[PDB]
Amino acid sequence: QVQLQESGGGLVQPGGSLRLSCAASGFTFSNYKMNWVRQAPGKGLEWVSDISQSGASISYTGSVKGRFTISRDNAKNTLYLQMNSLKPEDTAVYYCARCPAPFTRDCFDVTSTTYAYRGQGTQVTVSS
Amino acid sequence: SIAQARKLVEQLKMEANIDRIKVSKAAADLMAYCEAHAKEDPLLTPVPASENPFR
Amino acid sequence: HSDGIFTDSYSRYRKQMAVKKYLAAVL
Amino acid sequence: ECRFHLEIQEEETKCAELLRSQTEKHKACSGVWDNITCWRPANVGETVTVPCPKVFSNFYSKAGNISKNCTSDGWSETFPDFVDACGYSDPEDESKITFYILVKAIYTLGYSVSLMSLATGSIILCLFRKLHCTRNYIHLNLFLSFILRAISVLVKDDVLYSSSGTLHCPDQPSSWVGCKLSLVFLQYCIMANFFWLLVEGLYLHTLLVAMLPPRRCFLAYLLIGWGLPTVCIGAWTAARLYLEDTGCWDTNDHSVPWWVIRIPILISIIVNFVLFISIIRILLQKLTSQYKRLAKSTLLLIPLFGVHYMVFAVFPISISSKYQILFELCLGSFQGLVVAVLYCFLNSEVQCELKRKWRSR
Amino acid sequence: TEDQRNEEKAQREANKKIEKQLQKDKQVYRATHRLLLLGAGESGKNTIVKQMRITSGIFETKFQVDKVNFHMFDVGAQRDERRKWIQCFNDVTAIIFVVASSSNQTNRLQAALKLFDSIWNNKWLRDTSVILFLNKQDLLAEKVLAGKSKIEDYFPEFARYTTPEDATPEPGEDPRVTRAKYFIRDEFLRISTASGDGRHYCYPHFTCSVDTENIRRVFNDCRDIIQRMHLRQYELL
Amino acid sequence: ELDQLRQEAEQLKNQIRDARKACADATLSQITNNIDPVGRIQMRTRRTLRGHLAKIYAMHWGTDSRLLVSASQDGKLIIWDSYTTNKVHAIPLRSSWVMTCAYAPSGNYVACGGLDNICSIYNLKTREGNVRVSRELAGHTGYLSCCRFLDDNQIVTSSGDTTCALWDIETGQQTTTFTGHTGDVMSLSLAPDTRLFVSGACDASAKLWDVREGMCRQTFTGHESDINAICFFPNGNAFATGSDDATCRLFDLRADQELMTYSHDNIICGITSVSFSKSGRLLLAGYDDFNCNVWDALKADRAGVLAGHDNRVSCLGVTDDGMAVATGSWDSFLKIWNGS
Repeated sequence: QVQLQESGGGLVQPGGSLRLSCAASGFTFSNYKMNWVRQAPGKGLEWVSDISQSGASISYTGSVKGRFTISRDNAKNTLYLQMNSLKPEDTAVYYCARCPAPFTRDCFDVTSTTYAYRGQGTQVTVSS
Repeated sequence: SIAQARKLVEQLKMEANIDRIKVSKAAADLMAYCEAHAKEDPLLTPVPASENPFR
Repeated sequence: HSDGIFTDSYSRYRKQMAVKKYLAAVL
Repeated sequence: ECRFHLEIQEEETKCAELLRSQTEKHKACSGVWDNITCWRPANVGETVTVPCPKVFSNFYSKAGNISKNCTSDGWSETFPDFVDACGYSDPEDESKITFYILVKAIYTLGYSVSLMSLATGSIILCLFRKLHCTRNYIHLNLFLSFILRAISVLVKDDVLYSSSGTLHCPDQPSSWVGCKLSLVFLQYCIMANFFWLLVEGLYLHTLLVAMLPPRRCFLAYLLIGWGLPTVCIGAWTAARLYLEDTGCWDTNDHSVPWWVIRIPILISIIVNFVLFISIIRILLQKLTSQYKRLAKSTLLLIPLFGVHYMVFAVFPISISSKYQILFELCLGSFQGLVVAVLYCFLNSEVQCELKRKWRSR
Repeated sequence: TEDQRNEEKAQREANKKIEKQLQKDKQVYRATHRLLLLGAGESGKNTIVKQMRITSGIFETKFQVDKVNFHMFDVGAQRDERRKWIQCFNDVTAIIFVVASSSNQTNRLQAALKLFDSIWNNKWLRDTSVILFLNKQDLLAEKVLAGKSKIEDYFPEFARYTTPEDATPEPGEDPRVTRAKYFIRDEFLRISTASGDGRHYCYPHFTCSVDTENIRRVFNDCRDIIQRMHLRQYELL
Repeated sequence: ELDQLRQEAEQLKNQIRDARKACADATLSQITNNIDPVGRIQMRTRRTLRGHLAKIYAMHWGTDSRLLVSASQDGKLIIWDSYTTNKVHAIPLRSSWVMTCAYAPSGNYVACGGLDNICSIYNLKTREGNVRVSRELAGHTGYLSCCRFLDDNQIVTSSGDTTCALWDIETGQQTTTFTGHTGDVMSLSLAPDTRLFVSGACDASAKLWDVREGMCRQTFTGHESDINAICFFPNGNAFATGSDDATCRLFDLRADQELMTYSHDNIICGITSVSFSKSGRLLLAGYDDFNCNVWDALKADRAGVLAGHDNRVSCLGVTDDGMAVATGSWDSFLKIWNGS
């Protein structure tokens, strides 16, 4: 059974650093590209960043790049998201999402309402 | 929501209350069916061309 | 075309050789 | 063989044999067979001046005549020398023969190898059912036109310039009709090849310009490929049967039969060059919005259209026609091989199909 | 064999009739271009198709330009799970991808960029060309001249961007407007040209969703696609 | 409220998987060591059916193992005669984007459906002499991916709206609706007794339904990507399924657990169609690397390859008597294959 469990999150002060971890099971980690998406309160699902099979190719959404970093550990089958220097507009539920099929580069569906290969998510809040 | 979660929970409870059969018995059943109908399988043992309708 | 040009030229040359041999024989 | 001179010499010998058969009154200078003329007996005190024989008309550097004085004892000697009056005057011609032979070898090889390619190329487009598109049908017809051209050239060379026989060359007309049909086959094959080179460019231009091609286009192409030469060839035959039935139709003397076959070929060459320019314009427009790709595509498209014939079609005939022969006949005898290599062997689709067939077995 | 000759003859005649009708259908089929209209609900896709015209899971539009038939299909009552039914459109002449140049709910331009990246790199759509409609140009015009927007922040590399030399601005246009336009166009072309390989091509256009030139843009781009396909069959490209 | 409910659903799942682990003590591969391999399976193309313009996307054999229907994306539903290669019918479809074929077991009707979300039922007996749309079942909100006749009067359909539905052609109404999947439902297979059917979905799960009462009985989760094809074993106690993770799997209903995985290291392409031989010893799987291949269901090693297609194999079907295998492909060609 394919499942993705997200850990971390919580409430942190603006400008602080917080770490998100993603433990995967039920599929081969290496041959799947994966990514981080998020849902703001009252908004829709939006794509944050993605990392390829080997971790060589990385991309971020514009409002994030320069702040967050991602890395995958195929030995531990775990995805990471480092969120240093947070901003008040980063409060959202973060979902670790998986690519639909292996050995692909298009990787259509991530930010859908009822996507299957997606985790439950962790709430990240920044306030003072 | 609550409705979807409770539907999933009751479906899982239905899944729990089902009978149990050993996988060895299932494997034996599959093997027995395969060996019983082996001679009636044209793809396993090709039929002579006299009664092959795709000659 | 070039095939016709070559054929015509070669036929004329062969006739030249034949007539030259004949004229050498008679004279 | 080109032994019509022997036949006409025998005719002119029977001229003297028959016209002097009667014997009614012996003259001072009785008719004899000498100086290759039908001498007529003449009485005392007459001078017989006759033109040099028309049989050697092509062989004269001057319009001269031979004069003889008639005497009671007979004709003593010809005052003007034949070599001096109407001689060959060709001292350097003895070394041209090798050149002809050399050329006759080279293009022969060309046609040979071209044949050995085109034929097998044809079966690759015939055996495999995936390759049954209109473009490959046009390519197949072009290959067949090349094959016919090579076969006709080889047959003409065998008929006219052979050495296997004794070269007796009988006067019976069946051989003459045979070699005339050989030359007609040559002309038809050459013109059909030119028209299929035209049809290739016509189809490519229609694909690139018409956003939807006509449904019954290929049929029309077939006519242009094969029906159009026939009519022209027929016209040529009529001319050869009316204006100059001189001998075997391997020599062009009268201008009308030469132009009858020269005009359609020149028109096809010009139109193909225009279509080539248009296609290169379209390709440049697409490549601009690299120049090595454009050059490679132009060089790849040159053999399929036969645009090298444009080099000598517009150039005036002032280089003794030896350079035109050496370029066109010799080099372009390999055009069939080049076309087969480019559009049947290095074609990616047919190569992948051949790989699939090879791995299947 | 007396009772089976007649039925075999009847089958042969029926097959001949079917083959004649199928030849007619093939002639009809090969003369029309199928287009897939794709986009979001907040773009000008519906307005564009309504101008072109002037429950069901698929919507159909027939329009004829220069005696050439065009058969454009719009996605109807379908979910946002395009994984499986996108493969039905791998043999169309083009996918007209309409994107609203305005980045509000969220960064919808980023979602459109991700969708274009997915379409471009799909193994079944790798031979299908995309006609890109950078729709809603008037919103760009009256949004970047309003003083503040969400493009300089949501795309940090826009600050260090200069207008391309080959740009062709419309007369009487602020340089900021054309800078933003060509920045978005280059954002799409960055991922378009990264994996093209000559199999398929992208045709960006600045559209406004209300004009008579969009149908002509589609016609010209389809002509270019067909010509490039023909030139590829001859290994001239 | 939701946190505790999720935390107890997860321990229900843990109990289920513990029961599965208790069931699994002997593997099917180990118990099949005593049997002999089937050897190399050589199959040859006997017929090639031409006539479709665009890609063939679905296909279905008739009960007489002679006639077969096939759907093409150009909008054609062609009924062939496989013995003589003659075309029996050439039904033109209202919507070109067809994705499924069904052939009524009695042979009187043929079904189709696709991106129009409509299941069209065509009468083939033609009391007036022409094939006409007998019915148009509407009510799905996704797209029709599969449909199979229970009989002349009933049909079960699979939709992209994450739902299956059992209809009544006489009244044209959804007699019952099967829900519970998460992703698109891509295929369905009817049990031989027509009392249960399995469906594979885009959530990487297969699901078994009882037709007459209408609720899920068992859920099978062994695949890691979306399921494209599913088929029952001949005796109805097991079923095979293929997915985009380049693996086929066999599940047993009574054991309620995956039994065997058919995969190779050199295959990285998805599996589009799955079928079983007459005895169930051979499992034929169509791949989108342009060719089919034949596994043996008991040894999990490839026994043959069906390589004749120039594009991806979309559909695959074995006759009721097991004499021939039809393969359809995106190259618009239909091929009949038989043993030597």
